[PDB]
Amino acid sequence: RKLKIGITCYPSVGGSGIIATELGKQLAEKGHEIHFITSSIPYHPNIHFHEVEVNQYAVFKYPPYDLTLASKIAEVAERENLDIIHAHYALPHAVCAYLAKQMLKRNIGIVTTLHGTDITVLGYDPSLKDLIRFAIESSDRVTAVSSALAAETYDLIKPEKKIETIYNFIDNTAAIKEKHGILPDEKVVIHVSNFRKVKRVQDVIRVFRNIAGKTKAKLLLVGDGPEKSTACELIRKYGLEDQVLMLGNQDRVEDLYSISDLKLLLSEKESFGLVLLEAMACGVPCIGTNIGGIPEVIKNNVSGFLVDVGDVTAATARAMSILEDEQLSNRFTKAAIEMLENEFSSKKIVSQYEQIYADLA
Amino acid sequence: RKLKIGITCYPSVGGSGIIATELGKQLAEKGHEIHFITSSTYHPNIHFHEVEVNQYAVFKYPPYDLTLASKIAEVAERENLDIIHAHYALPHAVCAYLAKQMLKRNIGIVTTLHGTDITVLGYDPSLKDLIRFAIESSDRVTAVSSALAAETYDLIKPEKKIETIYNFIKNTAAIKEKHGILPDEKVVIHVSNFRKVKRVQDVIRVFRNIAGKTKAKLLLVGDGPEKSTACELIRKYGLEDQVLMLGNQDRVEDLYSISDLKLLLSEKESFGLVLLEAMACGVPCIGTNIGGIPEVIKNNVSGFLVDVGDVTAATARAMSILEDEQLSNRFTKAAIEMLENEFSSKKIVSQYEQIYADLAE
Ligand SMILES: CC(=O)N[C@H]1[C@@H](O[C@@H](CC(=O)O)C(=O)O)O[C@H](CO)[C@@H](O)[C@@H]1O
Ligand SMILES: CC(=O)N[C@H]1[C@@H](O[C@@H](CC(=O)O)C(=O)O)O[C@H](CO)[C@@H](O)[C@@H]1O
Ligand SMILES: O=c1ccn([C@@H]2O[C@H](COP(=O)(O)O)[C@@H](O)[C@H]2O)c(=O)[nH]1
Repeated sequence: RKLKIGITCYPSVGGSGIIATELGKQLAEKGHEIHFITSSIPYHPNIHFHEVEVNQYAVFKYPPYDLTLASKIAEVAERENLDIIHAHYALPHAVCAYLAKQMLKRNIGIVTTLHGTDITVLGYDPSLKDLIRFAIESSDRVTAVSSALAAETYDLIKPEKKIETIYNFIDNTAAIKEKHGILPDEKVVIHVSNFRKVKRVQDVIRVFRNIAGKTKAKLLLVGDGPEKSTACELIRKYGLEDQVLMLGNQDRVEDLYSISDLKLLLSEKESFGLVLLEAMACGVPCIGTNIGGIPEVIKNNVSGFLVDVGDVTAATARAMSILEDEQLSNRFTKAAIEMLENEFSSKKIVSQYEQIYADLA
Repeated sequence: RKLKIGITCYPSVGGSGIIATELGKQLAEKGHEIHFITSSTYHPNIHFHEVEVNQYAVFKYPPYDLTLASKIAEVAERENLDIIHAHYALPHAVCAYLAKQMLKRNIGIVTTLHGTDITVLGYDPSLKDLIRFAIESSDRVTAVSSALAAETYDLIKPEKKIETIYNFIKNTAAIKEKHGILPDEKVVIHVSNFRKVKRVQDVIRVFRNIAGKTKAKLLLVGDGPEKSTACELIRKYGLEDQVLMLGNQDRVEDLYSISDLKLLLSEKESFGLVLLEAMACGVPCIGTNIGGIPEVIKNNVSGFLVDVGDVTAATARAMSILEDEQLSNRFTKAAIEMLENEFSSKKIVSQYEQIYADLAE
């Protein structure tokens, strides 16, 4: 049964944005009518974009994006007769969905997906606890991208609400290596992140120093963010400028995972770690920290390795085990691919979102 | 029975900011407990609570509406507020509504319209339903004039009673000396925010005719976007030496005290708080025949009213006042008795108190 589904999110912060957009693309492919309600964007015929323009109107001291977004949700809900609004993030989107629902004369189902950013915000301003709780409680169905995010939510927010785990999902290496001046005999390590402190790039670099000081190696650092200059400085301090490619942000990140032999994600906080799936899909074995959602993706000594937060020497050892032992590497990669094709497959995950919409319609 | 009353507003935009803070000052004196909740000597029963809006790398816009709602809820619960009194439908009534859906308690929401919601709506017609929802989700709604009540009903159509409750309110040789005004100059004053709706260009033209018929100074008091337009027009008519651009001011009372005539020739004006100030200081007023201005000025009794844009009639009215001391003192006397009756703080504060009393129990 074809539904009309509104989706309200920030179209791209890194991981979440990609997930919401991708999810909309896959529902479109299944014949559903999808209506993104977002800030202006720069596609399938069943996907439509509605833009929220915020103005100050010379009355408002701060631009009222929340209220403007609520308004626009309600307007679209009504004109297009939406069955669902799917909000990504409790704040602001789930509260806006709620406001839009109270404006509408019609009932409409609200689904909210927590990606982790409500926990982050709560760390900056714990007084938002009640508002986040309300937003969760006022949704019809609430999902989280990991069981560990869900548990953390229950712990800090304590809502009277079942939070269901629905995981994230994902959609010529000689030439690419050549483009990037990587030689046939260099081992390629990759790290993709938004360079925030919680990512601990400094740990990624200390591990890579250890690596490149044993075998011959190149590090691909992909992304941009606040701790970039901390990264460079540390690259220069250790003398690794020839051996590291600061690629900034990238498109064609699949090209970069395709040429890599090892993926490091050594975060102190991580609700899921979408970058792990992408590397797994490209047959790149992973080491991650044993926090947050990471151990729901990497199964230790089965699909990759897990290490303690900050444990550089343990991650080095794991890293070499993998870089030398082609047999270990291949068994990891193959175990990872099996996860992709079952638990993390877009077909299974899009159907779990879809079952929620049908429940509510 | 003393009550605990939260007040959410922008604490000194201009008129509304003055009203909301004086109202709280006056309720404090009668022994109510007043909690201002805003983005920021005083009576001991007045308390201030500040909201801090931050993005935290998560939000694209700082969510002031959501943070404000969250702070109202928090103060409401901690202090057992009986009442939240919001000034402006947007954002404050909606923030108060949100705070009230968050509270385990019931709380009375009082919303006062000042006319900004009409301004917002002219700029963005799609916010109609939101403004309507904000009005209908308040428990009681007031408006600063019957003209605003009526225009609100005609433009927004809320199913909600809007009650009219009005706004409420020496060594001149030294002052005139200080501003270089000589003893034989007539002084005309205009106090506004220099928005386009104030028609400062009509005030200046009228002044221009006056100044060609008698020795005159014009005090233009305040700041805003059309200030530079005003300046230019002054230059064009050659009046630089006859006009004082005082910019924003405190002790506006000093300036009224040296003035013989006040012009308010707006094309939109819900109430016109500046008329009451000028009346209290013994200055006769000419206003346009719109919005609330006629609820304040009685034509030929306590000032004159003219049509919007009618420079000829304003000039002729201005000359009749500046030439006839008898007329002027009759206007000024009559104006002052209106102030003691219709626009007294004792009367208006008690009207607000009665609303609060109806809502608490
Ligand atoms: C810090 C954190 O929890 N980040 C999660 C979070 O990342 C955020 C961005 C961020 O907060 O760094 C996002 O992409 O919206 O959600 C991702 C997608 O669901 C997860 O894969 C990330 O692990
Ligand atoms: C243009 C307009 O309607 N202004 C009203 C409005 O003024 C606004 C400022 C403005 O938008 O001009 C305010 O001060 O909040 O509210 C005042 C207080 O009730 C009224 O005296 C003004 O007449
Ligand atoms: O330069 C970059 C940095 C990050 N990403 C993408 O941002 C997302 C980060 O998700 P997560 O690891 O925060 O969950 C991934 O899809 C990743 O490929 C890029 O496309 N280019």
